[PDB]
Amino acid sequence: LQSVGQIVGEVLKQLTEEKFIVKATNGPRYVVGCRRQLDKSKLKPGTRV
Amino acid sequence: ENSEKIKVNKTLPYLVSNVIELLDVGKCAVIKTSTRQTYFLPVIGLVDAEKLKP
Amino acid sequence: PAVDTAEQVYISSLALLKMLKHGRAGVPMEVMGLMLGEFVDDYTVRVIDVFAMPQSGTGVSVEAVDPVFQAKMLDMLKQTGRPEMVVGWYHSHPGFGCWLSGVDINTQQSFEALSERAVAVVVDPIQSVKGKVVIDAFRLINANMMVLGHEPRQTTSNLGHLNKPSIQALIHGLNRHYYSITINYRKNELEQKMLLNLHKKSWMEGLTLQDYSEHCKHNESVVKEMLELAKNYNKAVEEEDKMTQDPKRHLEEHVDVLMTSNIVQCLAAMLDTVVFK
Amino acid sequence: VLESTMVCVDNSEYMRNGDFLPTRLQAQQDAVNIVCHSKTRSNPENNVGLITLANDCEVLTTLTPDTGRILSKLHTVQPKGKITFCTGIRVAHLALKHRQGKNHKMRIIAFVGSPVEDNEKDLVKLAKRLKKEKVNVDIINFGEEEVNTEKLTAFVNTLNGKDGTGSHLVTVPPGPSLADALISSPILAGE
Amino acid sequence: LNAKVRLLREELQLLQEQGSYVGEVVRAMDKKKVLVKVHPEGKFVVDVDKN
Amino acid sequence: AVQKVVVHPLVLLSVVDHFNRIGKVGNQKRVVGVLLGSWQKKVLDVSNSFAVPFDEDDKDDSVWFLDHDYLENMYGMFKKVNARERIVGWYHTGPKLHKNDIAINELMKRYCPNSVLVIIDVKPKDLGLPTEAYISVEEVHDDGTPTSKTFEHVTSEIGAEEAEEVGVEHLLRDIKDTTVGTLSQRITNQVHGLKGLNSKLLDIRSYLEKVATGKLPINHQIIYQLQDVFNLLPDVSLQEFVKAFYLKTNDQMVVVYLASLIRSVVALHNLINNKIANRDAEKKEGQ
Amino acid sequence: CTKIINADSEDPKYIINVKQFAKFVVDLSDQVAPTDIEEGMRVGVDRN
Amino acid sequence: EFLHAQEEVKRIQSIPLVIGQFLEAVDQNTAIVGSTTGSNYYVRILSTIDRELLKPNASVALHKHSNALV
Amino acid sequence: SLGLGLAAMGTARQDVYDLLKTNLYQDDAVTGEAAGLALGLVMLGSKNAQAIEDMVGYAQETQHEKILRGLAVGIALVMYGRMEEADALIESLCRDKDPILRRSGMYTVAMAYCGSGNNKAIRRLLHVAVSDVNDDVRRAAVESLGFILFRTPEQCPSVVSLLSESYNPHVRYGAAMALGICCAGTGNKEAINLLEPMTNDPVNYVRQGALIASALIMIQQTEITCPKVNQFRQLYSKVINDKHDDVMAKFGAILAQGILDAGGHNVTISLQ
Amino acid sequence: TRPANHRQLTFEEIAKSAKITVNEVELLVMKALSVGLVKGSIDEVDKRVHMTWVQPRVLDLQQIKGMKDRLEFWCTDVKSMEMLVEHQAHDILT
Ligand SMILES: [Zn+2]
Repeated sequence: LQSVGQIVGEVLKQLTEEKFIVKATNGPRYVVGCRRQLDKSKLKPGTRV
Repeated sequence: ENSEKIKVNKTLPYLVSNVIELLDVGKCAVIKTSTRQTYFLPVIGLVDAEKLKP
Repeated sequence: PAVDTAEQVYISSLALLKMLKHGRAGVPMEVMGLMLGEFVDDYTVRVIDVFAMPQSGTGVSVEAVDPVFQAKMLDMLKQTGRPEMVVGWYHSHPGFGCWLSGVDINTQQSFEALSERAVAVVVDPIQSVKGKVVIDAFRLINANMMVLGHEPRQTTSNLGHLNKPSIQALIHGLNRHYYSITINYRKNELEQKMLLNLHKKSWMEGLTLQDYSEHCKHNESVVKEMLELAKNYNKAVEEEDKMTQDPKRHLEEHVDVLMTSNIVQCLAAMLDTVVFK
Repeated sequence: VLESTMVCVDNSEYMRNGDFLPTRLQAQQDAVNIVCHSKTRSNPENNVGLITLANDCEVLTTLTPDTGRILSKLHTVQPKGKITFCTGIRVAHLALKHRQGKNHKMRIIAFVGSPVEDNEKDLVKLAKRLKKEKVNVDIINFGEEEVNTEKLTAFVNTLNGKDGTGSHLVTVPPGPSLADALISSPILAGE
Repeated sequence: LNAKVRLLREELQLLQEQGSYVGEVVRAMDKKKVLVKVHPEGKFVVDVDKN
Repeated sequence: AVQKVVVHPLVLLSVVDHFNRIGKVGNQKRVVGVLLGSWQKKVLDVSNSFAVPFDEDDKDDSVWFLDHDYLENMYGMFKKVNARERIVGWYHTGPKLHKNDIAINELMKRYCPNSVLVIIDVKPKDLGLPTEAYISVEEVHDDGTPTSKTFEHVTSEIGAEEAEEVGVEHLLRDIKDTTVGTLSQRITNQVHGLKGLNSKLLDIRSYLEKVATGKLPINHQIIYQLQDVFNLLPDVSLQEFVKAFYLKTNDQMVVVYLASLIRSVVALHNLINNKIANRDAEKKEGQ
Repeated sequence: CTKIINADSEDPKYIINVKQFAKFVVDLSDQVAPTDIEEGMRVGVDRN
Repeated sequence: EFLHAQEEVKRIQSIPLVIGQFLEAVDQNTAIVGSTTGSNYYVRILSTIDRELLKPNASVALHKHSNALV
Repeated sequence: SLGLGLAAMGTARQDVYDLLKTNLYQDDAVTGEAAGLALGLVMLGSKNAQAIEDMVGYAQETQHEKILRGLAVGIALVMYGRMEEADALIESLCRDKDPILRRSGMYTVAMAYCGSGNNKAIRRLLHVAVSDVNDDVRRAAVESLGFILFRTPEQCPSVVSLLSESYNPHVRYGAAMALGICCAGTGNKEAINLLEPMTNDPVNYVRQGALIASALIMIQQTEITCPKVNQFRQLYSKVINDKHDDVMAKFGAILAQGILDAGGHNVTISLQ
Repeated sequence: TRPANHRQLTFEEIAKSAKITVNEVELLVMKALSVGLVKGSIDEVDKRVHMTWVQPRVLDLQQIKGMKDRLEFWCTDVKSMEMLVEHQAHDILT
C-alpha cells in the first residue's frame, strides 16, 4: 500500500555519466539522473526504464 | 485490525486500468492507466496475483 | 483579545527534519501528522517534535487522524519522557503550493475547537529543493471578525512582518480565511555540530593528494584555455584602445583556479614528505 | 486492591527434578497459571509480569492486565542454566518502578525452587533495601528446602519488619501437587 | 563586491519566479480586457495589468 | 555480516533530543533506543530510531529493564507509518560500553539476527563522527585463546536522504562553508588533516604504551595492522623519487609563475584604466 | 455509467466513463434514488 | 557570500530539468520556449548560456517548476 | 512596571527594585518585558552586582523571548556610564549564545561607552555588525555605534556611509537609525545626503528607519538652515498619501513628521 | 627488522644470515615471493633485493616497545610540522 509506482520511459541520448535524456511514454522528455546501484551501460538509446 | 486497515485504504475511487504487461524479478506490473498513461508497479498490490494475464 | 502579528511557531530541528522526511516519504499521497509541542505564553508555539499519521487513503482530513493510534503513541511517548500536548497538525501539499484547501480549513477549525491556538503547517516537498524550505504555518480567521472591519490579527510590533506572502496563497485566499504565522527555528549548538558531521570532511581527505596524472592534464588544459583567453584579451585591449570584460574576467577566473590548485597540491606534497617521515 | 505483581520463575536445570508429577516444569507452569489467574480475577485492573531466572535474568512479560500472553510465553520455558536470584529480584524491582500504573501495590512472587547460592550479607542488604522501597516479596519454596529455608526466612522476616504481612514464605517439601499447595496458601487466600 | 552579490541575488529571484504562458490576442474586447487564446487549451478573456 | 553502516541526520538529531529530554526530566548516564533501517547488500541504512524506556543499576552492572513490550509496540506503529524500515539494531548514548551491552544485544538479536549497536555520542567531538558501530560476534578464536561473546567494530558513515539534506542545509545555512575550495579553506583543511593525523598517532602511541607496560593484552589484529602500516611507510630520501618530486614541483611552480604574471599584468591594466579615468575626471572638473 | 459491476447486490461500486478524461470506479452520494441509475444514464460526477 | 550565490546558481542549473525547444529570443535574458509538455511559455534565461549558440528552435533544458531556460 | 521604572529612573530604590523583581519572577511576556525594562531603568548606572546577576540569571533561565528583550534593554541600561567597568559583562554577553543576550551585549557596549568615541567599543560593534549571524544583533550593533559616536556628528557619516550601502537590510536599517541617533538635533548635511537614497529603497523597514532618522536629524531645522527640510516634508506627505506605500513605510513617515514638529517647534533632541 | 629507509637487502647480508652461499639466495627469495611471505623484486645485477612488504606475525613486548619508540618519533615530527604550518598560515586560516 506504500509502494508508489514508477513511470515507464525510454532512453534517447546518453548524456554525461550522470545525465540521461528519457522520453516518458505518452509524456514529455526529461533529463534525469540514474540510481547509483542501478549501474550503467545497460541504458542505451531505446532502453526501457 | 489489519483487514479493516486494508479496507479503509482501498477507498472506492479507483482508476480503471489495464495490466498490459506482467513481469517477474516477486511479480510486477506495467499497468496502462485509462488516463492514456503507463505506470510500472514494482509491487502489484492488494490483488491476489491470480496470474493477472497481460 | 486578538492574536497579534508577532506570534511565532518555533519548529525544532528534529520536527523540521521529520516533516520533510515524511513528506518526501509518501509523496504524492497527502501525508499528515500531529505536532507534539507547547504554547508558552501568547506569542510562542514551540513544536518540539512531530508525530506521523498512518496513510489512511481517504486523503487528509479528520477521518485520517485515527484517534486510537494518536492516544496509544502519545501515551507511550509520555512513557518515553516526552510529555507534550498536540499543538496543531502538519500535512504536505506535494508540489501544488503551500496553503489551505477547504478540507484543510475544516480540519484546522476542528483543531482550533480543541484548543484555539493550534497552528496548521504545510510543507511542499516537491518544491522544497535543497537550499530552500517551502514551509508555512497558518491559522483561520473567524468569519465574524473580518466582516466586522477589524483586522484578523493585531499589530503591536514590527516583528511578524518582513515576510512576503506567496502569490499562490493570495490567489487561494491567504488573508481572507486564514493568516500566515511566522516560522522560527530553534537551533542548538550541539544540534548544529551534529548536522555539520553530515558533510564534515575527514582528515584523510584533508591531507590527501590529487592524482598526479589528472593534475597534469588539468593544468595543461587550463593553461591552453588561458592561452586562448590571452589572445582574445590582447585583441580586445588593442581594439578598444584604438577605437578610444569577458576576456579579462575569464582569464582572471582561470588564473585563480590554476594558482589555488597548484599551490594546494604543492603544499600537500610538502606536508606529506615531512610528516610521513 | 490495585496490584502490580511480578512472577519470578526458576528455569534452572534442577527443574529437571521430577518430584512434582509429571515434572517440576509442568508443576511450576500450573502454579504460575493458577496464581496469575487468581491475581487477575480479583480486581482485573491488577497487572502481572513474568521473569525468567536463568544463567542471566530475563523479563518475558512486563506488567500487563492480560494473562494468556504470560501463559503462552512461559509455556516455552525450558530447564537450562543456573539461578541468579539476586539479579532476578533486582530486575523485578526495576520493572515495578517502571510499571505504567503508579497506583498499585508492589508484589513479587518468586518460584525459587533451587539452592540459592548468594552471599548472606548482600542478601540481607537486598531484603532491607526492598523493604525500604516498600516491596512485598512472596517466596514459593519447592526444592532444596534444607539449604534455602533459613535464607528465605531471612527474606520474609526482614521484609515484614514488624506486623509486615506483605511478604510471605510458603515452603512445600511434600509434592502432592504444587498447584493445590499454592491455591491453599496464605498468599492467594487474601485475594 | 556588493553590486556583484546583489546582481546574482536578483537574478536568482527573477529566475526562480514562475514562468508565463503565451497566447494570441483574438480581439482587445472592452477596455482592460483582452480575449486571448492560449495554446493548446481554450481561450480566456484576461484582465490586462496596469503597465 | 555487515560491512558498512550509514546513519542519518534524522537519527542523530532524534538521539540527541532523546538524551536531552531524558537528562532534563532526570539524570542518567545513558539513554537507549532502537535503530530502524534497511539493508542493501552488507550496507545497513539506519534511517530512523525511537527511544525505549530503560534504566539499570549502575552499581550491579548486570541489572537493567529494557522494555521489550514497548519496543514491539513502537516498532509496530512505525511499521504502520512506514513499512520499508524494519528493526536493524539499537543505540545507546554512552561514551563507553558496559557489561550490559552484550546482554542487551542478545535481547535485540531476537528482533534482528544481525543486530548492530550504534553508540551515538551526544558530546560533540571535532575529529571523528559521533557514531561508533559494533556487531556482536562470538567465534572460536583461531588465536587459541579463551573465547567470550564480545563486540567487533563496524565501519560507520553519515549519509542523508535528499529530503534530509534539504533540512540539514537549511538549518546550517548561517554557519555553512563554501562548497568550493578557496585557497584559505584548502590550507585550513590541510592543517586539520595534520591535526587529525597527530591525534590518531597519539592514540596509537598511548595504546602501545599501555600494552607494553602490561595494563592491556596484546591484540593480534591491532599489532598486525600496525606492522602493515610501518611496512607501508614510504621512502622519501630515494634519489629516483627526489628527482621526480623536484620535476613535478618545478612544473607546478612554472604554472603558478605564469598565473601570477598574468594576474600582475591584469592588475597593471586595471590601474592604467583607473589613472586614465582619474585624469579624465579631474580635467572635466577643472573645465 | 458503462458497467454497474453487477451491483454485487449490496455495495454497488458503479463504473463511470468520463469522456476525454478517464474511467473510474465510484459510488453514489446523497443519491435519493439509488435505483434510478441504470447503465449509460449520463450521471453527474464530482471533481475530487 | 559571492561564492554562496554562485553555488546557488550552479544548483538551480540542476539535474531533473525538462527538455524543450527554445523558439526565439524576445529580449536579453528572456525568451520564449515550447516545452515537450506541449505548452509554450515566456521564460527567463539564466546568465551565460552562450546566447551565440542559443539560436531559434534549439534543444534546451528547462527548470521543472519555473520553466526557466537553464 | 513601565510607569514605576520611568518614575524611579536612576533612584535605585531597593523597595522598587525588589517589587519589580517579584513582578518579573513569573512566566508572562507582557508583564516580564515591562518588569525587566523598569528594572534596568531603576538600576541605571548603579552597576549593582546583585542586579546584573539576577537579571542575567533570569534571562538565561526564562523561556519567553519578549521577557528576554526586556531584560536585554534592562541590562544595557544598568551598565550605563561605566566606561571600563562594563567590559566583563560585555564580553560575557557577547560570547553568550542567546541572540537576544548578544543584542543585550551590543546595547551594554553602547550604554557603557556612551558618547565617548571609544575606539575599542567601535571596533567591537563594527566586528559584530558583519561577523554575527543574527540580523537583530547586527542592527543593534550599528545602533550602538551611533550611540557611541553621537558626540562628534561629523565623524559618524564616515562610518555609516559604507554600512548604509550594505546588502543586509537589517544592517542598512541599523545604519539609518545610528545616523539618526548620532546627528539627532544637529541637522548635518552628509547625514541627510546618506539618508535620502536610503529613503528611496526597495526594502520595507529600511525606508521607515531612514525617515525616522531624518526626522531625528532635522528636528527644529528651517529651510534656509538646511535646504532639504521642505523636500523631506514633501516626501513624508507623498508617502503618507500613497496607494502602494508599505504599512511600515507609512508608519515611519508619520512618526518622522511627529518628531520633526515635536513639541510644537519648541523642543530639540540632544543627548548632551 | 629493516626499516623502509634501507630495506635494500643484499646477497651478502642474506649469506651472513641463514647459511647459504650467494648462488641460491636468488632461489630462496623466489620461493619467499611465490609463497607470499614478502613482496618486491630482486636486482641480481647489483646483487640486492628490494622488499616492499612482509607478512605480519605476532610479536613480543620488546618488539612492541620498539614500535612505541618509532611512533614517538613519528608523533614528534607530525607535531612539529603541524606547528610550523599553523604558525606560518595563521593569518589565512579560516
Ligand atoms: Zn490540504
